[PDB]
Amino acid sequence: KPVVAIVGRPNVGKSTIFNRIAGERISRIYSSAEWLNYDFNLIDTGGPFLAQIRQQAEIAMDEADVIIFMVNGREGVTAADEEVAKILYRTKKPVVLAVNKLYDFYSLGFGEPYPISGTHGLGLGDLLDAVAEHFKNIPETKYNEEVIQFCLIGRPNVGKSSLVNAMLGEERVIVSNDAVDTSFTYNQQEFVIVDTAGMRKKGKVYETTEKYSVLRALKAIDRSEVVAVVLDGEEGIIEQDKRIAGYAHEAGKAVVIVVNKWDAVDKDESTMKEFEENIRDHFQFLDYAPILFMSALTKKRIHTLMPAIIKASENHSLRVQTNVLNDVIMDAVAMNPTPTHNGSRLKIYYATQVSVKPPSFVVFVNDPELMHFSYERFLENRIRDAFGFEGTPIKIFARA
Ligand SMILES: Nc1nc2c(ncn2[C@@H]2O[C@H](COP(=O)(O)OP(=O)(O)O)[C@@H](O)[C@H]2O)c(=O)[nH]1
Ligand SMILES: Nc1nc2c(ncn2[C@@H]2O[C@H](COP(=O)(O)OP(=O)(O)O)[C@@H](O)[C@H]2O)c(=O)[nH]1
Repeated sequence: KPVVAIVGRPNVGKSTIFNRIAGERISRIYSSAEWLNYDFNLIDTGGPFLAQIRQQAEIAMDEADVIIFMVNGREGVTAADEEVAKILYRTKKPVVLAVNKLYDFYSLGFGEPYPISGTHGLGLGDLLDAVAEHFKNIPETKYNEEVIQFCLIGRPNVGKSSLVNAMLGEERVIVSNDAVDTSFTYNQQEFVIVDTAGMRKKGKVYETTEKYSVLRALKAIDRSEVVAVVLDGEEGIIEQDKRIAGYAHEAGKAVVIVVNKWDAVDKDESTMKEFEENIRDHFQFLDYAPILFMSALTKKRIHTLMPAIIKASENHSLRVQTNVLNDVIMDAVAMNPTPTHNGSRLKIYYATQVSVKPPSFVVFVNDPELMHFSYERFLENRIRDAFGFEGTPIKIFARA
């Protein structure tokens, strides 16, 4: 059922690898070969120069679930490879880099390069393990790449339904027309609110436990790119809030924090700043998430919600330029000497982004053990200072 496509410039070994991993034609779509302990289909993306590559790459992006991006290890990273990379940056779908005929290979921006040969199949196992890892994550409900998917999570009666209705009643919104989701456009950009049916579960059904609701909310998070954590401004923070937000964070989702029912809070001039500080104290892992105060009832600041979801989604998807990234890391090291360890100092050689959603970075070092968590946080904050990344977690991995 999973679909795999091989993409790259001419003469990197695509046919050779394709013919090896493919079995019989289905009816172009081929099933995977007998010798493979993986079950999946292959799509042939046969079809100027840039125009022809783009044609192939876009077919893969539409029809496949995982893409193998193949380069030629004998010819190094060519300018034409860098061009294919740029096209492939346009997809959210998993891309695995295979370096055939066996760096700067990390410089392509897709993380670990998998060395292979089409002669005697060296490296194939590891490559196929890496592709197959993605299968479990393939979305059950698929939407066009352009659609931004988000969810609202929060305890019962916080105002999720009311926020959604307040949000959808805006002049900028056109509600459309899988019947669990709600589709709409906002400034003509397409959005999906994941599993609105679960919010409307009440009125048809009694809630006799929250355990299934919690688990259903986790599924909605898995399907979303942005998660709006809605808190009740009247009752304050509770443990269930921390737990579901922690899940979102660990799942690498973009997060926006929404304080609803602000109309009902007895305010002085510092009631908002105190609430904000109370949130930062209870959700110490969500420093990147903006906090929004609104009222679904009076509509106060309702108009700020969609722009915050857009911004978090943008930052979640943000791909940085490598040369700039390295300048930022060297500036960081310049201002703050690296940790030492009984005579051995951490040295940083090179940094690159390896994925998006969330933004993930690899730092090439001396030895990863000398990279302490506190220095890692420091690097993260310097990256945030230079590029923004408001609304999204980021990941930093040290490698030797
Ligand atoms: N040395 C070596 N040559 C290869 C390997 N894989 C493919 N080739 C050769 O490279 C050329 C391009 O192969 P092909 O599969 O047509 O690549 P495509 O143009 O990307 O489909 C052919 O002459 C192949 O015989 C490999 O692993 N090692
Ligand atoms: N005062 C006030 N009440 C609200 C607000 N939003 C929702 N409510 C009320 O809180 C209750 C629960 O709202 P609902 O949208 O069903 O919350 P849900 O369980 O998260 O969907 C309803 O009686 C709403 O009218 C708000 O901004 N201010």
